[PDB]
Formats: sequence, C-alpha cells, structure tokens
Amino acid sequence: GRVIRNQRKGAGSIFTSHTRLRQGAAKLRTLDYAERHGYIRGIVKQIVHDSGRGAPLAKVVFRDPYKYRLREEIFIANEGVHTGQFIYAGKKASLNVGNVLPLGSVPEGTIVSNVEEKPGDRGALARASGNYVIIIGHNPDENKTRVRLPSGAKKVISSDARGVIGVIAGGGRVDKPLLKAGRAFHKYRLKRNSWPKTRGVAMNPVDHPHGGG
Amino acid sequence: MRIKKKNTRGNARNFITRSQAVRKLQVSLADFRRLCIFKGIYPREPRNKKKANKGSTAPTTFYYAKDIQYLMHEPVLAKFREHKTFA
Amino acid sequence: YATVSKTHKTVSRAYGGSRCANCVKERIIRAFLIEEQKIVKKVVKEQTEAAK
Amino acid sequence: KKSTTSWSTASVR
Amino acid sequence: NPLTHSTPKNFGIGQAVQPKRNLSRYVKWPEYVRVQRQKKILSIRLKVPPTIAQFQYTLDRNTAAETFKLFNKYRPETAAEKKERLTKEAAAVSPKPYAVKYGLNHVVALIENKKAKLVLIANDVDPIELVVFLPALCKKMGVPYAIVKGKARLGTLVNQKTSAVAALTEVRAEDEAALAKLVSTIDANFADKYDEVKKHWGGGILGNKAQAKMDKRAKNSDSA
RNA sequence: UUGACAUUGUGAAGAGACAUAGUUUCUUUACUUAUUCAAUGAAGCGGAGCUGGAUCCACGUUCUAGCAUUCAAGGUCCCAUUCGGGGCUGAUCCGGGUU
RNA sequence: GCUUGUGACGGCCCGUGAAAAUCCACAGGAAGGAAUAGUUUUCAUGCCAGGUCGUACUGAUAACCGCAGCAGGUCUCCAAG
RNA sequence: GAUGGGGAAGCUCCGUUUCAAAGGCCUGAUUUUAUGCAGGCCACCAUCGAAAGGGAAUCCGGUUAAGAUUCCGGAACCUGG
Ligand SMILES: [Mg+2]
Ligand SMILES: [Mg+2]
Ligand SMILES: [Mg+2]
Ligand SMILES: [Mg+2]
Ligand SMILES: [Mg+2]
Ligand SMILES: [Mg+2]
Ligand SMILES: [Mg+2]
Ligand SMILES: [Mg+2]
Ligand SMILES: [Mg+2]
Repeated sequence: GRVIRNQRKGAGSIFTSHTRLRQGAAKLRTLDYAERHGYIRGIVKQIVHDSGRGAPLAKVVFRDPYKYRLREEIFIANEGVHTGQFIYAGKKASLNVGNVLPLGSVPEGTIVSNVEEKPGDRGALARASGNYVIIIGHNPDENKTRVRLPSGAKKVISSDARGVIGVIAGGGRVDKPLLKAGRAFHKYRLKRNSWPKTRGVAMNPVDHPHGGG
Repeated sequence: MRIKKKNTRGNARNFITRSQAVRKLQVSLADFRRLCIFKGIYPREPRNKKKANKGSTAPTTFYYAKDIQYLMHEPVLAKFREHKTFA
Repeated sequence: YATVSKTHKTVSRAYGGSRCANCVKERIIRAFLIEEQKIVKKVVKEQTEAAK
Repeated sequence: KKSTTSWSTASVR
Repeated sequence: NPLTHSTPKNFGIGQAVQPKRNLSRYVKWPEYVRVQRQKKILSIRLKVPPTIAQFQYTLDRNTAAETFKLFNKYRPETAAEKKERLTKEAAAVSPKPYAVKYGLNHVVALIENKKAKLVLIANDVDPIELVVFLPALCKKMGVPYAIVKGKARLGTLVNQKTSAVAALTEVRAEDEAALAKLVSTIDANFADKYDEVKKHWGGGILGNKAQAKMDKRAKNSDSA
C-alpha cells in the first residue's frame, strides 16, 4: 500500500528539526581533572531564550585551566539562577542552586536537574521546564545512586554522574491554554513539521489503516 | 580588483629574515652561513623595520629575497647535499 | 574606522573605547577591595593555623 | 634564453 | 637585590594556568607506532606455545661476543676482492676458501647432511615459521646450535642487511680449538641451561594496572 | 522472536574417566588479550611515597559581574661577568594501559 | 496636509524574531628609540597604480510563456490638483 | 559535496572533521669532537552555494541617429605600495 507519514518521517526530508535560531546544544562541561578532583568557578553572563525550547538557557563563562583564554558553556537555567552569579562545578562544590555536583556528593532528598545517565555524557535527564530528579538514596559499595525521574520511574545511576542543583526554570508553561491554531502554528514553526495532524480515520483506505468506513 | 591584503608587498616582500631564508633553502644554519659567505650575501637594513617585520621591533637579520632566490641555484648547495649523503 | 585617526575611536582613560567610565570605575573599586580582602583572608588563615 | 623546463637558472645575477 | 621579589604561582585547581609538563604518556601516536606497540604488548600478554617461546632464550652477552669474534674472522668475500681474485685467476691460467655459510636453504641442507659444525639462528625472524623448526632439526641431527639476538648482526656477519641463519662448517687449524671451546661453552650455557625451561609456555604476564588490581585484591583477601 | 555452530581466549574451586604420580569433559567463580559502546585538547590514570597534617584529606581556589598569557619570579650551584648564559628546584617517584 | 526616513517610547508572543567575511578598540608589554641629536608614515602635504566579464532595447491587449503580433499568465520602485 | 576511511560484484554509496603522520612559525657560535639540524611555539580541517541577505570607494553639468553614475569638462573619494 501507500506509505503513511509515520513511515515517511524516517527518511528525513521535510521532517528535520528547525535549528537556525537555536543558541546551541545545552550541555555540561566536559568532565575533566578539575571537576573530578576539586571545583571550578564560572560566571553567569546572560540568560537567554532558546527558540523551540520552553526552558531558558544560561551562558556560563569559565577559565581554561590549560591555556590563557575563556570558555563558554550553555547550561539550562535552573529557577533562581541570575546573571552575575558564580556557578561552581566539581566534586568539591557546595550544595547551592545552580552548582554542578556528582550524585554521590549530594545527600538524600536532593533535587537536581540536567542529570547525567553516564558520567561525562553532559546531561540527559530532567531538562524540560519545571522538571527535576530526586535523590532517593545511595549504594556506596557499588558506587551507585538511586534516583526518581519526572515520569515516576526509579533509576540506578553511577555516583560519578553529575547534576545541577535545583529545578529547571520555566515551569507551569503547559498550564496556559493555547486557545488558537495560530499559536500552535507558531509553536511548531520553531520545532518541526508535526502540525497540523490529520486523523487516520478521515483518510482513505489506501492512505491509512484507520481509513475508510 | 579586490582589496589587497597588508604585510604582503613593499618591505614585507623585499626583505626576508634569516629563519625564513634558512627554511626556504632547506639547509642547516651553518650551511646557510657558509653559503652566504661564499656568495657574498650580506644583511640589510630596511627603512621601516615594522613594515618589514609585521610591526615587531625585535632585532632581526634581514636579507634580500632576490639574493636568497639567486642563492637557491648555487651548485655548492648540491655539493653539500652530496657530502651529507657520503657521510 | 580604518580611515580615521585614533582620537575619533578612543577616550583618554584605561579601557578607553571598549568600556565606559562607570564600568571602569566599578572594576577599579572591585579589584582594589578584593585584593585587600585576599590579604585579610591570608592573614586570618595563617593566624588560625598558628593558634590551632 | 627561454625556458624549456619548469626549473631553470639562466644565470642573471 | 631589593628590585626582585618572590611571586610563587599557585598551580592548584581553579588557579593559575597549568605549566608545560611532559605529556608523553598521552601522545596520540601515529597508527603504525600504535600498531607495533600494541602488537608487542599482545605478544607479551598472550600465552605463547613452547616452540615459539623457546626463541626468547638466547646467548648471553659474553658468549655472543666470543661467537661473533670467531665468525668475523670468516666473514665471506666481498664484491671488490672477488674481482682481485678473478684477475689473479685469469693471469695464473687460488687457495681453498673458508667462509661462514648462510642462506636458509643452504644451511638447512648442510644440517641435514651433518656438515655444519655450529649453527646460529636469529631470534627476530618474521615470519617465524622460517626458523621455528630449526632447533628441533639441529637437535635431531646432532648439530650444535645457538639462538642469537639479531638478524641484522648475522647480516653484518655475511655482508647483508639481515640474515636469518649462519653456519660454521669448516674452520682453519688456527681456530679449531677455539671452535671446539665455543661449542662446549654453548653446550654449557645455552643447551643444558635452557633445556627444561624451553619446554614451558610463556607470556602469562599481566598489565600494570591489572597486576595492581590483583595485588590489591589479594591483600584485601589476606588481611583487612 | 527462539535455538545451534563459528568468531572464542586465561585461571581457581567443587565433580569425572587411564586401575590412588596429571591426560581430557560438567558446573561454580573470577580474569583480560579478542570483540563491543562512549569521550577527549587522546592533561593529569594506576600504584607508591620513612612526602606532610589529622584510615581521611590535600590546609593551594566560595562575601563582590575585577585581574590571571611572553622558557616563572624566587632559592641554590657553576660560568668568567658583558647587554647575561647553563643545571637542580620551584612543580615527589615509578608504569610495557589516552580515559 | 501626502509620501518617506529617522528618534525616543509603548503593546504582543508556550513566536523573543540569520551567519560569515571584514573593520576597529582595549588589556598586556616581547622590544625598539634622543643630546648636539633621535623618534612618530592612526596629523597635513607630496608620488604611483587599480586587471577580467556584463552594460543596446522590450519588460508586455505586439519584443517573456501560452503551436500567434492570443481580451489569459508573469516579481518590484517613483507618483500632481 | 571530494579527501582520510568504511561499504558495495559493480556503475558507485555513506559521511563532512571524522578514525589521518592532514602545517605553519620562532631562536640558534646549542660549550663546540672539528664538512651530517639543534632547541622550541601554536594547533583544525577542501570546494561550491545569494546580480533582492552581508559588502572599500563618485558626483554635477554637457554630449549621441542610437551610449552614460562608464564618454567629455570640472570636482572628489577608496584600497594597496
Ligand atoms: Mg474521504
Ligand atoms: Mg541602458
Ligand atoms: Mg514567445
Ligand atoms: Mg513551446
Ligand atoms: Mg557523497
Ligand atoms: Mg561562493
Ligand atoms: Mg547585496
Ligand atoms: Mg538609453
Ligand atoms: Mg571622468
């Protein structure tokens, strides 16, 4: 039969992401000697809107430990983080909002965000606005940490894996009705071509398995 | 004609430093000095050292680029290479 | 800006051009105060180590 | 005078 | 000197820029260098069958020096002095020559005919099958043999770049006693001394970090 | 989706057969060298220090939108002092594994 | 008053509304530079040079497409009482 | 959209900085071994893609059957040396 959109989307074509206005990929620093053993201080220079993303982003500038220059990182902004704030990243950083710490260096009940699934993959979990990860517990013998994810799942992660103290800013976004096909249009214009959606029932028997009747 | 780049013409092309001359000749420093003595190549003073050396005031030995290009064709250089192979 | 003299592109102060007067004043104040506080912190730490 | 090869000397000081 | 002051640099984390250090341990070497280093490491790490591991036992420094001292007196005729002999042969129309025998097929044939008084086998032959049968063949034929380090050394012996084998077949009367003493020395130093240890397998050697882990685990098992 | 064979290596323990010396199978538990995944600026890994202080740590960085780059100043030993030049250290050692 | 350019503002967004070439400035100070002599071509004046290709005209109820000198189709600027 | 590589019987396909020894620069009488280059520094990937995006610098008057911010006269400006 004729190919449906569900199968047509795999080839790419007109279904790729609309990435012209993106500020950049939001990642933590590469896990290096400084973050493994001590800490490093960076400064929040600005907090910016990222097109196609609900959560705002924070530009954090660090000093290169091996060469005289500055290094720019794009973090997802946790709520309460402000411009001019000093962010501390490393094993020895303090428990404050915005600081990046290993999951083994935080106590139980700690709320984190932008959490690594594996140490050094630069943030995988709790990145959408208003989301966070809870530190349920520790297994020091296996160097593991039990955490709870936004979907209610419980996961076991390496304690070397990092996370940002706090909750991703921009929460409560989905509580407001769009009210308008135009607002949905402008929403998906900055994301991808998945709108509007035609029901499979409304289609023909050749078009969709739900078609016909 | 498009805009031409700076530090390419005039003093910057007229003069070549000793390091650049040695690199272009692909010889050692001692062989370069002996070749310059044999051929009578002498160091020169540009009227604008900064224009000749990209704004640096550091003291450098300068030569004529055309003199070094003429030195490229001296058969004593090939004799030096032959001696190195024999050694 | 390549066609004009340096007077048109600068003011006669540190960071003349790149930074304005109030920002320059603020970073002067901050540098001085933080260096003094660093000296104070070093003296305090050495005294605490000696008395420990 | 004229070069027949790519690398020539032609001996003009 | 009141104009010079001491200004130490803090090279700690989050402090002054790190100085230049020796990063030789972290160099991303070219692929051929990485291949040769990892190949030698793999040869060390893997368990080696005895007929290959027997080539890791060679002559000692002194005995190898004496052997090459004897063989350099029988280094073969060069291309220049063969011309001199042929000029002398052309006019006369030469004594019997004494020379080190070389060439794999030639030396294997001499061993099979029981004519080689002493055989030297290079240890670093690749492919190794070219000489892997030679110690057993020499033992079966009763030919004295020694495994030596350096096919390049044997090549210098026979005026070549390399040489997988060398053989002394016939020697002068002013060196027969030296050859017999060298044969007895090789019998005492290489044949009898390494007779049993060449029957074992080699290369069961752990890496540095794996060995440290095993030692730490054994220590934690034995005491707490 | 399930099973078999090949890729496919190394040990230890509990069980077997030559009729109570080591020649090969079944489990159990480990290992790394094959293979596989990921990252990097292949930068700080592993182990040890009669290193230090109290098994743990570096006591080199946490009021502040500053600054941090020219073989590192200094200490010490030489030179033949001359516009400066070398070495040890500052900055522990070892490794046949970039992490 | 019309058109247009600009300024300081205000509203709107689960939309916050290009990149690079190129140019300048600062921080820093490897260095270079004067006493009967140096410095400064970001001040003025003076000298020399700037190649290749396009350039007519229509742009439409007759110069384009629709087998046509076809009531069709085809992007844009200026615009008086 | 090549190269390094990797697929494919193959015409060729993937991918666009990776998985590459991918290239420049500074100092030297290197304490002399006597005619052989020593000590260092910095590091990222071709090429194509806009006559409406970005962008060095020109105006007025006159002139032809048909040219015109291009020619003529006068007056400027930019880039490089
Ligand atoms: Mg229908
Ligand atoms: Mg015209
Ligand atoms: Mg037509
Ligand atoms: Mg037609
Ligand atoms: Mg392609
Ligand atoms: Mg182009
Ligand atoms: Mg344009
Ligand atoms: Mg006209
Ligand atoms: Mg004119």
